[PDB]
Amino acid sequence: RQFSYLIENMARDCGEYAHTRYFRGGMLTNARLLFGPTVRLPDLIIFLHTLNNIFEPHVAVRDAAKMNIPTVGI
Amino acid sequence: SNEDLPISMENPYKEPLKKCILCGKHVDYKNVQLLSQFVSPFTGCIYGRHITGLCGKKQKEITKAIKRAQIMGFMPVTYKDPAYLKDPKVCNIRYRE
Amino acid sequence: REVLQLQEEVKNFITRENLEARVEAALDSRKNYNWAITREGLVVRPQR
Amino acid sequence: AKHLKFIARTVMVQEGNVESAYRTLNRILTMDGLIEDIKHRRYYEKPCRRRQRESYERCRRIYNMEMARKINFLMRKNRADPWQGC
Amino acid sequence: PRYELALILKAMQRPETAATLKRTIEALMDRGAIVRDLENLGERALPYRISAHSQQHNRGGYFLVDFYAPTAAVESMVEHLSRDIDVIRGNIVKHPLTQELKECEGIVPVPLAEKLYSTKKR
Amino acid sequence: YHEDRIRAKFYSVYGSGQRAFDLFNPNFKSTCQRFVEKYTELQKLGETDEEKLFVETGKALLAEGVILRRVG
Amino acid sequence: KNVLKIRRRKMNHHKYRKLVKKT
Amino acid sequence: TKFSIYPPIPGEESSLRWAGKKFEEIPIAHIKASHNNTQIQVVSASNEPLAFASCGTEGFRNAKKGTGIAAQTAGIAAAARAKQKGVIHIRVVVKGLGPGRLSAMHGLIMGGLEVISITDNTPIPHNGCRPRKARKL
Amino acid sequence: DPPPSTLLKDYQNVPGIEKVDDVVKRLLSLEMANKKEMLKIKQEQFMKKIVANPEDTRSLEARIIALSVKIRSYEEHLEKHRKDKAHKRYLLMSIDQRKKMLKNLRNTNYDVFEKICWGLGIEYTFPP
RNA sequence: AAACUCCAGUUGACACAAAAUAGACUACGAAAGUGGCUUUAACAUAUCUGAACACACAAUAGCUAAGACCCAAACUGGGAUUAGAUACCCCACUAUGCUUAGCCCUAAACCUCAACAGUUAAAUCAACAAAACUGCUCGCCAGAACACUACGAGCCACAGCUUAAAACUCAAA
Ligand SMILES: CN[C@@H]1[C@H](O[C@H]2[C@H](O[C@H]3[C@H](O)[C@@H](O)[C@H](NC(=N)N)[C@@H](O)[C@@H]3NC(=N)N)O[C@@H](C)[C@]2(O)C=O)O[C@@H](CO)[C@H](O)[C@H]1O
Ligand code: FES
Ligand SMILES: [K+]
Ligand SMILES: [Mg+2]
Ligand SMILES: [Mg+2]
Ligand SMILES: [Mg+2]
Ligand SMILES: [Mg+2]
Ligand SMILES: [Mg+2]
Ligand SMILES: [Mg+2]
Ligand SMILES: [Mg+2]
Ligand SMILES: [Mg+2]
Ligand SMILES: [Mg+2]
Ligand SMILES: [Mg+2]
Ligand SMILES: [Mg+2]
Ligand SMILES: [Mg+2]
Ligand SMILES: [Mg+2]
Ligand SMILES: [Mg+2]
Ligand SMILES: [Mg+2]
Ligand SMILES: [Mg+2]
Repeated sequence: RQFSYLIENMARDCGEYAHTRYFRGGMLTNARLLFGPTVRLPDLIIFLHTLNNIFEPHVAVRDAAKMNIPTVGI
Repeated sequence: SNEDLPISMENPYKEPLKKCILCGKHVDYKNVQLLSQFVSPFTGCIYGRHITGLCGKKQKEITKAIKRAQIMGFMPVTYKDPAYLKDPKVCNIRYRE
Repeated sequence: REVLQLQEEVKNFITRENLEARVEAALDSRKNYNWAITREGLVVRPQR
Repeated sequence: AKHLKFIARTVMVQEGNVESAYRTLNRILTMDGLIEDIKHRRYYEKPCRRRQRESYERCRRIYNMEMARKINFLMRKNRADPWQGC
Repeated sequence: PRYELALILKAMQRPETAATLKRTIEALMDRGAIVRDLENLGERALPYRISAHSQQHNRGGYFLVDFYAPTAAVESMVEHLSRDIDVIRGNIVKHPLTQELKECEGIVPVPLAEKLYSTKKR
Repeated sequence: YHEDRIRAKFYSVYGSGQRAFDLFNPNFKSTCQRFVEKYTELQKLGETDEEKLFVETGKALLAEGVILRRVG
Repeated sequence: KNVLKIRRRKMNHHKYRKLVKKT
Repeated sequence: TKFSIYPPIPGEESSLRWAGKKFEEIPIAHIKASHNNTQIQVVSASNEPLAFASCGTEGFRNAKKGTGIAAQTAGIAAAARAKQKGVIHIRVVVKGLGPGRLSAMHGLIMGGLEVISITDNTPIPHNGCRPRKARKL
Repeated sequence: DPPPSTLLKDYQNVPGIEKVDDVVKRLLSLEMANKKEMLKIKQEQFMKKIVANPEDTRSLEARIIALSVKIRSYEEHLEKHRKDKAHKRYLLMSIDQRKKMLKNLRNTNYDVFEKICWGLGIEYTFPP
């Protein structure tokens, strides 16, 4: 949360997207229902923080591998 | 190669291991003034190592010495000799408050 | 070295000849084995 | 019996405040363990039952000490949210 | 071996106290002892009332007798102290100065036990 | 490192002094580090014993104006 | 765990000891 | 000076007096707090019986004796027989963890007696005799 | 049984102990010692009598001598403490460990086997 | 309620019984087991493994004999509850528990996890519990029940222990 503001601004500055909020189950593995059938998922996910707030791996790390999305992580 | 690489060494900043108050001293059964420092003043019960702060080896020397001094006619059992009530308190126990 | 030290001590040992004299000396002096300890680890000898 | 009377388990009363003396006396007997010992000695506790109770009391202490040690370690983080809004 | 006789005598006068000490030290020599010293711890009040030889005592004299004797002299000397009417209580123990104390380096910290339960999501 | 032995002894004898660290400043030299530099410099001279080398290093800092108050 | 296999031996043994006392 | 909770040892001379009497001279109130009764006996320093009272002697029966109201009544009745003999200050020696352990002490205060000390002399063995078996009720 | 006047194993070697007081020689004897100081002298006597090199104590010959002195120690303890089952098991196991030593020594060096059996008075017996 | 009423309380004298606290310790011993004090003796083995039966041990209960006796306490007796109460609750008392000398030889004798040596990598592993394996050896086990049975043999055991089947029966346990 400390860096949530900074990351969101950079994404807008570089014409890219961000998700620093609570990850609702299904963003990636169920995008068709949530967004629509013709939705286009990310081609690259950059993890600035791979852990969540209870010191466990972010769910998107595992969900991005299921959707064959390459991940970059610190 | 490089000379800035670290070297295999034991921790020099390590602090010496802590010692109990009775470390290096001889615990005799005739020193009732020292044995009364580890017993309750009202019941005469022997205190534990969480109160006395002694080590396992010295806590058993006080216990063995108290039991021997009690049955020999050197130390009371049901109470603490009033003479040793104004001695330095080393045990972590507060009754009144 | 232990034998040499013991050889000196044996002289002081009580004997039948000096038994009566030693008893009187014991009845005049006193030995105190009592000493307390503080929280710092210091021995507090009794002021007697 | 063979010991001197009015030394053991004796508490003096200050300014006629007997209640405080009895509360003080009862706190000395509980901290030393006499109270519960007198209650467990009314009926014979078989060795097997006494060994089952000592284990339960030792495992509860261990758990309660660690549970308390974590509560005192995490009480620093009970302050207000510094990133309110993120 | 080297023993220590914690002797608690009956509260008497000097002439009778010295007669008992000598009578007690001669019993050790008769059993093969090599008496080394005779310390006086002074006359004090007993921690509890001691009943010996049809007498209730409240005071007594404390005397230590350091000596050397064979192992078989302890059982013979413990039976001699039970018949003496001026000896309240007397115990023979191995001298504490013949027991070297191993040097200590300090308290060794103990880390909490690990790997007591399997790392499975119960 | 080899200078950790020298630091451990400086802190015990003298401890962290009044001067406070400035971790932000990358090129910040503490009083203890200054002691280590002199100690190392005097080793290059050839002295092979710590006790004399340690005592001789302190005197130089005192001459340079450094304050080295012992735990006393 | 249950003691359903111990209870069968419990009655078997009780019925056998009660028959030896009768005969 | 200050105030200590430890009883004044007889030998060493002190200045604590009650009506001109030393701690040793004060009479003693022996309370036996049982589970079904509470007996009270006041004695002097020279072991001379002055007063005796109990829940049974006050007209209580069976399960009324193991209450705090019966113990208080027996304390008032023992504090009225000893107050006629010149008793004001007493040393309480309670024996037992019964209901009338503290209630009898209040009844003694409601009879004109002033308590200077509270002694506990509950019999605790260092294992001796074996108690009765636990019950299933 | 070594006389009670015998000096201890350690002290006898020290020089200058021949000319001292009679009281110092009585405190360094076996009379003022325990039973384990007399067993250390019995073992010393057997080694000189039997083994070629006494200094070596890790040899099979020495171990048999050291264990036979313990066996005798237990027989003296069990003649007074008949109901001591603990020391009755230490004796029977020690007699079985010595038989395993005599078998391995009889299979390697029969010359020493006769020497030890004669010195210690052991009548070797074959198992059933 | 019954019981006791030479009863209860204080004080004092007074054990062949049992061993608060310490012990939040985690030790000794083959296990069983062992926690008041002192003293004596004393705790096998310089490869491992190795027995229902050989050899020696083995909680409690129990037998035989002679002693002790505070308390507890199967049986029994009394009181009460209950539809009944050969139980649970109350009281009392005995065998027994103790000692000595012999016997008996059992246990949920279960840390249900054999002994020795070794590893933490790989396929981590049905589940649960106390993570998963390797090497070597001894012992044991092959549906349930009949069956801690019957017979035989052996044993100071004579209502006993150990070893230990089958037939009828079911299609599950
Ligand atoms: C899958 N079959 C289950 C099984 O049925 C079994 C059941 O078998 C029963 C035998 O006839 C009877 O003699 C038998 N009775 C005996 N005294 N031995 C029963 O124990 C047996 N039941 C059982 N093992 N669970 O009854 C038989 C007629 C059955 O249907 C044969 O297939 O057991 C039944 C419960 O008994 C279940 O309801 C069935 O679902
Ligand atoms: S710490 Fe060294 S003896 Fe207690
Ligand atoms: K178990
Ligand atoms: Mg059946
Ligand atoms: Mg005890
Ligand atoms: Mg083997
Ligand atoms: Mg076989
Ligand atoms: Mg068997
Ligand atoms: Mg048995
Ligand atoms: Mg029996
Ligand atoms: Mg009874
Ligand atoms: Mg009935
Ligand atoms: Mg009886
Ligand atoms: Mg068991
Ligand atoms: Mg095996
Ligand atoms: Mg089968
Ligand atoms: Mg059986
Ligand atoms: Mg059978
Ligand atoms: Mg048969």
